[PDB]
Amino acid sequence: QSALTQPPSASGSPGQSVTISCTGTSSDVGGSDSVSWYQQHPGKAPKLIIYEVSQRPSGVPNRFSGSKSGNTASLTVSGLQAEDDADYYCSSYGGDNNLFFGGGTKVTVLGQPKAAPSVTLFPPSSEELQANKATLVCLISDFYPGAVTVAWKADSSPVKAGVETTTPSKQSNNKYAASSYLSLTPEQWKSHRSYSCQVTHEGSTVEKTVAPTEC
Amino acid sequence: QSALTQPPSASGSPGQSVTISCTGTSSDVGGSDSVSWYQQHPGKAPKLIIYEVSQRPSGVPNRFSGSKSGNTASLTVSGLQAEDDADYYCSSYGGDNNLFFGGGTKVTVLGQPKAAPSVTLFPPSSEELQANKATLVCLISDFYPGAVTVAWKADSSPVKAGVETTTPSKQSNNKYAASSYLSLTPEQWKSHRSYSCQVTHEGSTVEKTVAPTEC
Ligand SMILES: CC[C@]1(c2ccccc2)CCN(c2cc(C)n(C)c(=O)c2)C1
Repeated sequence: QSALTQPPSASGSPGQSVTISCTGTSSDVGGSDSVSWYQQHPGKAPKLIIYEVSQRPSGVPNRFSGSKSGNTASLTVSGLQAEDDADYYCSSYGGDNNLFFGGGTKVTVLGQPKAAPSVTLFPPSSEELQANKATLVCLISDFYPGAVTVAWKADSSPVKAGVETTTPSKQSNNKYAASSYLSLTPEQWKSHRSYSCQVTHEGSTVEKTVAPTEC
Repeated sequence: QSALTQPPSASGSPGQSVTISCTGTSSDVGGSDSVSWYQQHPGKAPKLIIYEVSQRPSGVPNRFSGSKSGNTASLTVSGLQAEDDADYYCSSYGGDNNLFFGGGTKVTVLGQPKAAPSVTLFPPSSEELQANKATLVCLISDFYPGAVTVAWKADSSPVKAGVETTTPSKQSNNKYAASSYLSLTPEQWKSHRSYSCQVTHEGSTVEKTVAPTEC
C-alpha cells in the first residue's frame, strides 16, 4: 500500500521534539542517499523540507533535521510550533531509478489533552439481514489527536476488502469521531465464528469483537 | 518565490475533457523535462499520476495526459469521472536542488448523479449493555451530495439530548458516508418501545426503527 513505511501519526507538545521514521529496503532507503521529506499543511500545497537525507532547502529552519541508519530514514522536528502541524511524507529513489513514497505521518502539535477513543462494535441488525446485508459498524469517538487507523479481522485474519472508514470530525465536545463499516454478506457473517474491529491511536490499540449469536 | 502558477479551479461534467496549466520560468518548467503531476482527494494521501511531463505510472488510466510548451506545462483529463474530482499539483525541478510545487487546482466534476442514502439503524450491542452503555448508531452511506439533516425519535416523541452526527466524508464509491449516534442509558433504552432515526436528504426523508429485543 505504501512502498516506504511511515508511522500513521505522531505528536508532541509545543517546544518539544518529535522524530518520525521512514523504513524501506536495501534497494531504496539504505541503498542510496536520496531520501526526501515533504511537509503539507491541511489544504495547502506540499513543500520540500529535506533532500538527500539531511539537506535543508533555502528557507527551511534548522529545527528540521534528517538522518538515516540502515534501511530507515528519520526526520526530527525540534521546538515544535503550532505551525509545524501538518502531514509529512518521505520519498526515496530505488535501484532502477524508480521513486518510492511513504504513506505519510500526521503530526499534531497538541492543542488539548490526549484522549483515547471509545470504541463500540455493532453486529448486523435484523432488518438489514433480511435485506441480504450484514454490515458491521465500528464506532470510534472522543479521541484526540484526530488520527486513527482501523483494521478488521475475520476470525483472526485481516480483511483487505469491503472496509470503509470516515474521515474523523470534531464533535460538540471538541474531540474527534469516526466510524468504520465492513460490508459483509449474510453468508460471510455466518460462515466465520467472529469478526473484530481493531483501532490504533497514539501507538496503542484496542480491539472489540462480535460473533453470530443466532440473533 | 518558489511557486509554479496553476489555475485555482477547473470544472466540467462527466464525459467532458479538462485541461489545467502549470506556468513556471525557463529555469524550472521550461528548463528540463522533470514536470510531475499529483492527484489528491482531500483528507487522503496523494497519488503521482504524471512524471517526466508525460509518463503515467502503472495503474493511472490513459485518460490523464501531460504535455509541456515553453514554460507552461498542461495536464488534460478526458472523459471526466466522479473519482477525478480532486486537487491536482504540479512540480518541477529547479537549479540548486530545488523542487518547486504549484499552488494546486481543484477540479470539480459537475452534475454528479443524486443518490438517496442507505440508512441502517443499529440497536445496542450485547457487550456495551453489560458495560452499562446503550448507544445507538445510524449508519448513513451512499448518498450524494454530502448534505443531510438527522432527527431522532423516542417512540413518537423527538429526542433533544445525546445526539451527535459526524461530518459526511466522501468514500471510495465517490459517495458520502456519515454516522449519527445517540447516547442512551440502558434504562432509557429498555423503558421505551422503540427509537427511530430520521434522515432527510434533498427533501426526501427515510426512517428506520429498532426496539428492545431478546438479543
Ligand atoms: C512529491 C510530492 C508528494 C505530494 C505531497 C502532498 C500533496 C501532493 C503531492 C509527496 C508525497 N507524494 C506521494 C505520496 C504517495 C503515498 N504516493 C503514492 C504518491 O504517488 C506520491 C507526492
